[PDB]
Amino acid sequence: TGYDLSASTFSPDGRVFQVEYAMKAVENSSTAIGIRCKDGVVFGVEKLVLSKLYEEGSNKRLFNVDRHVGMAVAGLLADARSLADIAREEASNFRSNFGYNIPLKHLADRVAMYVHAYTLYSAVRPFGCSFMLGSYSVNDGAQLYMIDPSGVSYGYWGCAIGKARQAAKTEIEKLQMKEMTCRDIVKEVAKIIYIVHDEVKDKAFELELSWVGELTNGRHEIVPKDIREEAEKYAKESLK
Amino acid sequence: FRNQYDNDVTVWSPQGRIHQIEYAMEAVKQGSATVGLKSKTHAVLVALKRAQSELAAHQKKILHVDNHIGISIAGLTADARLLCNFMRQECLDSRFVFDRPLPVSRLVSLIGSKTQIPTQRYGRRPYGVGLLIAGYDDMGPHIFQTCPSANYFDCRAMSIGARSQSARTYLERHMSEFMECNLNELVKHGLRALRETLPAEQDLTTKNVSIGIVGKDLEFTIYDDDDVSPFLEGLEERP
Amino acid sequence: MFLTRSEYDRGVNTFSPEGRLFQVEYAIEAIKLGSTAIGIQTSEGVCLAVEKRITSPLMEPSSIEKIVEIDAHIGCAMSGLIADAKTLIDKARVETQNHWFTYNETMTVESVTQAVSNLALQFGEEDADPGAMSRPFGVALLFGGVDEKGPQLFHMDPSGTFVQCDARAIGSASEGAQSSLQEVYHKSMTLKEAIKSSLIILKQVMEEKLNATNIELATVQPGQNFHMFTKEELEEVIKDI
Amino acid sequence: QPEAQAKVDVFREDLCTKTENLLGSYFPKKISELDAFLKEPALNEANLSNLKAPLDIPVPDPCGPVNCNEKIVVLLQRLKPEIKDVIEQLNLVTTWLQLQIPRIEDGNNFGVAVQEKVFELMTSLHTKLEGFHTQISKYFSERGDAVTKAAKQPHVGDYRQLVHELDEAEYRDIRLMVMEIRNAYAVLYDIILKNFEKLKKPRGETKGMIY
Amino acid sequence: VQPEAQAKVDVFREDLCTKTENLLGSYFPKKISELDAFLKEPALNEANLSNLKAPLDIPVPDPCGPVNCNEKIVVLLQRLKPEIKDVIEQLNLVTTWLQLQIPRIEDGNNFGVAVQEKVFELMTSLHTKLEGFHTQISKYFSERGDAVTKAAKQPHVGDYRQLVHELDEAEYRDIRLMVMEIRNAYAVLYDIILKNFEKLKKPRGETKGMIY
Amino acid sequence: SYDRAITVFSPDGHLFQVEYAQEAVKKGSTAVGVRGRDIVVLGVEKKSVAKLQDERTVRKICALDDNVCMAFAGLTADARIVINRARVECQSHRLTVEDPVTVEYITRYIASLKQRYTQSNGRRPFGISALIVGFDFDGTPRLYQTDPSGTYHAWKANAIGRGAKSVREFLEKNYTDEAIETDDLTIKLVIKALLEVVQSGGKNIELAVMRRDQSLKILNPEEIEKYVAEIEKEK
Amino acid sequence: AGFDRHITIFSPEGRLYQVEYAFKAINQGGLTSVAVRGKDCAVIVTQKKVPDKLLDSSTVTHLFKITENIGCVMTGMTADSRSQVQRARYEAANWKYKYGYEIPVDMLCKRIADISQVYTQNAEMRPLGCCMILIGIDEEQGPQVYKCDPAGYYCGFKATAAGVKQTESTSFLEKKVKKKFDWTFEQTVETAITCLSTVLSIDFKPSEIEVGVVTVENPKFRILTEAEIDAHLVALAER
Amino acid sequence: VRLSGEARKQVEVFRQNLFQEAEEFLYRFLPQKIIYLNQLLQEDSLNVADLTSLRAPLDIPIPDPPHKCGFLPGNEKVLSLLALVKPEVWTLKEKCILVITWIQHLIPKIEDGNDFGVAIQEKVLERVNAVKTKVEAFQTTISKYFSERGDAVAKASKETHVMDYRALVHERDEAAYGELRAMVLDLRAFYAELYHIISSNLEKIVNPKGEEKPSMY
Amino acid sequence: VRLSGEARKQVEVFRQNLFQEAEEFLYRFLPQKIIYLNQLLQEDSLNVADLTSLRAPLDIPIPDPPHKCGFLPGNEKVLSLLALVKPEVWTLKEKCILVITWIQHLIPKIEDGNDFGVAIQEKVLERVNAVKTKVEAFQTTISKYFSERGDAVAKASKETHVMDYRALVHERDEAAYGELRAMVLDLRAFYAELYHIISSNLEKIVNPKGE
Repeated sequence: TGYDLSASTFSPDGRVFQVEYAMKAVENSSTAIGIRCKDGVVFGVEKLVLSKLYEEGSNKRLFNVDRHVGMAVAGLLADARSLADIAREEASNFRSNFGYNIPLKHLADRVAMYVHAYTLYSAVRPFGCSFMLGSYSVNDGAQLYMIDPSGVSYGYWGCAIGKARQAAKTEIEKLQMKEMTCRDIVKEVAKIIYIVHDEVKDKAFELELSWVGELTNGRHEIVPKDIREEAEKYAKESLK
Repeated sequence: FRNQYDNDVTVWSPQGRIHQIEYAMEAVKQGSATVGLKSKTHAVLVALKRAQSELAAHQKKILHVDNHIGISIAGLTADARLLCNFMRQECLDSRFVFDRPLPVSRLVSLIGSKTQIPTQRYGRRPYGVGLLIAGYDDMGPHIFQTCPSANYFDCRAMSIGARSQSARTYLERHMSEFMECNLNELVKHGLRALRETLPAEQDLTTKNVSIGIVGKDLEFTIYDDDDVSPFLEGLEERP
Repeated sequence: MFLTRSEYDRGVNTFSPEGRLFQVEYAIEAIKLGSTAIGIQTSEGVCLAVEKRITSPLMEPSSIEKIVEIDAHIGCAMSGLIADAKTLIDKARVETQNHWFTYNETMTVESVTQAVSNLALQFGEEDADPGAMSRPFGVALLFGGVDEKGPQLFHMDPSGTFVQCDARAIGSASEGAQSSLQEVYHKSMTLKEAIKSSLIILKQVMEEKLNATNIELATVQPGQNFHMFTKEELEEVIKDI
Repeated sequence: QPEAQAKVDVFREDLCTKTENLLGSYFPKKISELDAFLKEPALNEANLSNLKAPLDIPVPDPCGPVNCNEKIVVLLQRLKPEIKDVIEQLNLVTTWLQLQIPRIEDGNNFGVAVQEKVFELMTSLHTKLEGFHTQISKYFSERGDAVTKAAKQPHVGDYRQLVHELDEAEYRDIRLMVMEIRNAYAVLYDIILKNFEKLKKPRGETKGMIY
Repeated sequence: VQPEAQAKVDVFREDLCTKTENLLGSYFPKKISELDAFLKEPALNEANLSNLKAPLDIPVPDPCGPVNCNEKIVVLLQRLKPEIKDVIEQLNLVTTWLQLQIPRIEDGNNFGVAVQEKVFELMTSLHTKLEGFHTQISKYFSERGDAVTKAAKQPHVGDYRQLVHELDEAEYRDIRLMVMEIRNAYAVLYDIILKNFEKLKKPRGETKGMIY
Repeated sequence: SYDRAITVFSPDGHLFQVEYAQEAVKKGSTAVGVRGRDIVVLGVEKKSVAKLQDERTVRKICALDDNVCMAFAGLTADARIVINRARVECQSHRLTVEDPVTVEYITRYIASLKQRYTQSNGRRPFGISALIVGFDFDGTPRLYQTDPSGTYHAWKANAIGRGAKSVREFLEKNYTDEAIETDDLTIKLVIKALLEVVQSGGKNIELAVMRRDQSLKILNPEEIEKYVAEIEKEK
Repeated sequence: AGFDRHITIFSPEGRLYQVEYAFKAINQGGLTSVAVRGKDCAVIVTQKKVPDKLLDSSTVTHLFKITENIGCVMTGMTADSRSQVQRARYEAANWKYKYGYEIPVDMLCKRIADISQVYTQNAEMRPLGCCMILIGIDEEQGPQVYKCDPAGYYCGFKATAAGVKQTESTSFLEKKVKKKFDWTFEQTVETAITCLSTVLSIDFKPSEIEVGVVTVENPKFRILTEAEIDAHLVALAER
Repeated sequence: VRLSGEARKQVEVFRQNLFQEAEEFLYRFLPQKIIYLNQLLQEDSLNVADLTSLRAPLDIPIPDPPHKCGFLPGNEKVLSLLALVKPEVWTLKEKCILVITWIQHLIPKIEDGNDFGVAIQEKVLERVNAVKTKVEAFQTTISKYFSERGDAVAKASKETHVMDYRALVHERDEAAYGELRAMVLDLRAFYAELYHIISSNLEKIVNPKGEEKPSMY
Repeated sequence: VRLSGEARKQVEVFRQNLFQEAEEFLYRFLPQKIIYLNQLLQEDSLNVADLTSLRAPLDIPIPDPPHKCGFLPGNEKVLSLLALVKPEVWTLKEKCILVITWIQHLIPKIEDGNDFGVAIQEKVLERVNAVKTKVEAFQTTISKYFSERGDAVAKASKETHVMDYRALVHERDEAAYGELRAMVLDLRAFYAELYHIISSNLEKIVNPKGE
């Protein structure tokens, strides 16, 4: 069956299988989750330490695509870094032309359309990355968006990507994020990541966290290490 | 069979793997080994060169991009030369425009973008070369590796090329002492690490070793066959 | 038990499993079809020699040009496709003259070899220019010239890789000619000894009996410029052997 | 009517429980048991002159009961339950894998291909084992025919040699068959264990929210 | 372990290499000469098969004595059988030699392997034909015995008489073509190997390398 | 396998489409060239009149310029294109450097064009080989040959096209300094060589000469008849 | 065969099977949309299915506003739907810029459909696997309903459906127009909801459906609130 | 699946036994067998030149032109050479079985990529399976020899008048000796070919998927 | 072709009856057969542990070392197992024919494209034909048991001196028991596999070319 070879093609039953094959790419990735609460959005990533040789604070999967928005990625890291460059360019162009910080919904739509361009044409493959975007602005509020390799974009109160998406999603489902505040949400994100991590298959992980919210005055930033250590100790204690 | 899904970079596989990129990642394994390690004050690159014949000179495995950055290659020399030209022009552009040395992290980011573009499009192949980038900047000494896949890493130490797992395990078990080492101790550690990769019959020589050092006071310098003899003499013997 | 599927050799820009990129390797196999050429680097100079492989008597011997002059300081000997060889020789010549124009000096042999190598690298098609051959250049060159570092002999291959070599042989009998080079060569030998040894090896490998017509010989010495041994000089040396 | 699907699903759950129990306990136990049996001195005999059995036919210058080779029939009697067992277990795992084959689709046909690979190995094993079943009957029939030929023509000695040769060939074939059955259990366990995730869940849900 | 084991197999390989080289140099040419000489001899080539007809001493109807084999055919078969054994042995030798020369599997540059595969296919076909000849001899003896026995059991049936005669004639012309085939097998094997020797000996070729 | 694209090398490094174009050249009508001391003679066979066709339209021999001419064996349309391109290059070279083209310069240009078509896929090689003749400024006779591959070589005398092997063997035997002594002897040599491979002598050869400082002259059929008669009589 | 797998090539029966597969891609989504016209109003209804609780229900929508007085409902691939929606908005604004008046619904449908034609004729790109249904009020013609499909057919309609239950839904609607008495706004909305609920068997709740309307009184396209949808739903159940 | 500790221990024992036995076979047994087999070939018993010497006296009373047969023995030369060769056939079959099990345990979990090593592994498996089939054909021929000579001798004795049955008996013995020399040299060839293929392709066979690489993920 | 009214009625009733029978077989008969084969497997006769127990008594006089044969009956156990299994075998063959013709009638007009549905149909009928040929092989073996046992018993009675023929007769009975048990198991497996394939691919089988 030559239908799956290219994305220009359609299956006889109406399915573009290259895109689904690209969606299978992110499942290879280690998990990443983002939770939205009243104050803001918290992101977390389970960054597996492949070797002791690799420096800490390397292979970062949490990027800052503008001062007021952050990006968390799962799937091919090369494609993800390129998509982050695209998103940064889109945000800068929006600021330059329209004179203010890009709305997250619009940014998600533009990067999603850029992604969707690739599924159509035969010359170029779909992206191999699924990524989450999150921002807080006093006008818009807390917003969390996820973009699949297809270019589908939606807003999620809580979201997970990667290998352990389903388990992470049920754990997130039993949380009541809407009432909660960010400084608790970091602890619960750590708990969920420690739960879904598989010690047997994955040797070790270093929890990589970020948030954006009013506590930052609407700037996405990496967690202060004291708060990281507190959340990690809480997660280890709860794990039992 | 699955001979399909391997023809081009633009074809995803039924399990989400682009096989041409992996086949390109196999290319680094073909080349002669290289090792890089850093201390608080220095970053080092050391290499094992290969020769087509006794009469032929050994190939150039360490190349200087700028005073503050230099590279060592494992994989295709063609792609290495092309990427080195791109990096050199980027550094020259940074010095011309901003009158500052380019940050090494930013340079490897540029390399990653340029390398990523082939993988996604039909046409040009993935750059089938793996580079170790070492430099000193205001933040400090840095070592990075770049794969034929555009993903790049930041490393305390790393080894790329044939039989590099032996060097990696030596480096990992000896890593803790590297940070406080002198440059002589550090280059000696790296030399032993690449000595792990060599065949048992072969041994380190002045000819087949090249050493590249950069630091706060030292611009990137490649110590050639005659100049490696001070660093090599300290090493004791095979275990 | 034979597995001959290859199925990846066709088409450059395809990394086969184990990442070998076989089109370039086949191009490197291609120079073995060419006539054997031989180069020896010495302190007194570097000499280049090649077997012409005249097909018929009616063909003019002078027209076969497998050793040529990039400039006074550098000459080249080639084995492989004559046409793409001519292309690379043109690139070498124009780059030497561009260097003279811009910096009022003479290029080094390494720099000229790198200049042609950059052109050879362009088979990858990283550049968007239409006028670059998709196939690798099916030729190997030997660049011999006296520079600031003295006599130097550089080898170039279809990949575009280049290296200095004290003595090298390219072409059909490069295997075996290189072994003869390895045994005979010592760094101290004068250019006269190098000429004699290279002609011995060429006589061994060549199918036809060696004659002034069927070989081309050249030398560039520090005092002299690139020089081709004439019919009479070739007669003298091939008699001396 | 979903009652039919209910019954077939109960059957599939039973097969899944059975094959999991097999892979966990039965296949390792049989591997160890068969390894012990081939290590036994019984089928490791240095000299086959001991294996040789008498032929009561008189030589020329009506024969008495020509009993079968006691050693070979003993070894066969303990062998044939093992062959029957391995064939039954192979059939069970084969039907389990067949019921796990998913709906036919033109994409996501990995895991399905994994199942096909496991299936071709299982098919080869089944053919070899039923070949062993056939071979035992061939031994009995051929030895009987050779003995009858010798009795009908006592002057011919090549029939005597034929009977003895059939006996030793059967002994060596029993040894190789025990090795085959052990290796079959082992390779089947290895393949199923290595690929169990895909064999159990070939395709999964790749639809997502594309459409 | 066992570089000594690799050394032992290498000793076997070198022995096969020198043996096949000497074989191609001397044995195959002289065997081609010998076999064409055997073809030219009058014993193998006869004008009339009535001469080949051998006596069948069965008495006709209005217990038989020893019915002997066709002596001409038997003598010619005794000449033929060594040639079949020899050619099969040499073919096996060169086949093993080529099998040992097969290189390590590589994903590409397998044209040298393809030459070896084609030559191996030719050798396999030759082996099948020669084994067929060796079986055909026993077939001849069995069939002639069956026909003679049928004639003796049923003397009234003359077609069995004609059958023994026809089997004898068929075997004579068959062994003529067989000797031709042994000669031709030696010749064509020599030609294939001599033409393709470079690729068969060194399939991959020198690893020029230097891309890395 | 490896014969469908010009770019792809084969195992053992053979580019086979260019070889196929060189084979296509062999199909064409024969052509022969010989260098006399003061003449260069270019002879080409004629396939057939067909009795309802005008001979003037079909001419294998052509003049690139006053001092250079060519004959071709191979695809006729490709030959026409190459001839026109070489002619415009001749006039452009005269425009650029105020000097007449040398024979080696024009054969280099034609070879470079053919090479340019070989190197890139999406273009097929010119299925022609050519025999270029001219007199240089010194006045030395020059004969060059080109092929689809793009290599060019000087020849004292040569042939291209069908029967090139046979006629060039004959020419290797016959050619000597003695034969080149006379212009008539050069013309007779090439006529005998074409007679070696042609159905009939006078009808089926079209021949031309270039002298030291004269334009191309296509010999009249009566002159060719006289020369073959002289050749025929001597035998 | 091979006559499929490329849009350009024609079958031996001249059918262009690839676009027909794009039509199947719409049904692969598992959602249905219905549009019915009225004397003074036009409405669009479609299923709203939230796979996960975590998804923000506000963000997920198949109803989009091409311009102030035109609304659309897309059925098929979500990404292709959003792209076609963006192209429609651009076409509408560009029409206003060039010609000085709001684009007619028919001309918008025609522009989008002929774009779909250039997709189904050129090789490299694929037809967008989505279907559009546009509703607006034209002063001359009153309410309008139109549909684009992947082929480029753009015919107008009294009432239509798209998705998996299209045949059942158009069978239902065909009966209702045949017994034509009129459709006021309430009866129009009721007909749409009854069609969708009957063909699906859903017996909807307000969250499960999203409705958008245009009316001659209020020409602007508006997406009714859950309260308005429940008001219409309860009226359906009561009678 | 839930695995008992005893189950894991049993499987580990089988794996280590298989692997060490394969190493021992390839590096100790195979060269020893090669030297033993070439010594057998060099020995005069397998090097008989005149195969009419191999003919054994067939004592059947020729009929007079117009008594019961004694015990007719088998050809002792052929029987002794059979005694030599048959264990070699069975041992080669056993070691081929071991090799297929070794490689089959070495093949990795099925994955879409990195399939070249798996291709080499399965190709080697196919070749050794072919060798297995060939030796099975050999033992079939060994049984065929006894049965054919027996029925030939019986037919010759029953029909004493036809000589060509006696000629067939001698022919079967002669062909048997030729085939058996061919068998033993083929056995040496099979052993050497097994070593050559496995040694040359050992890195891929033992470690098909290869060393771990830096994550693209 | 001109269609008579009666001819149209005849073809319509055939198609109607075939489709009705296909639904009935898939949803009502097939699970009933699966449960029947389950309980038959659970019966004690079909799971005899010791195959030497069903070793029949073969009464033929041992020849005195250097008179006549009475009636020798067949093994009642294997005969009873045959009486059980043989109806199931022929029943599965009949239902396989029904499924094959049902699928073939569902195959649509040949057209250039949208052929994945017909590909699925062809795959399913290929598997069904495979099931049928295996079932026919079971029938062949069932027929072979009687002839083989008769040949063996006759050979033993004719040649009482050779005991291997008696051992062979006992082996034939044992192999028959094993084969019959395997037949019941794989009949159940074939029924279940047919249900699985048809139920999984029913939408494309009944409606291959889309709508």
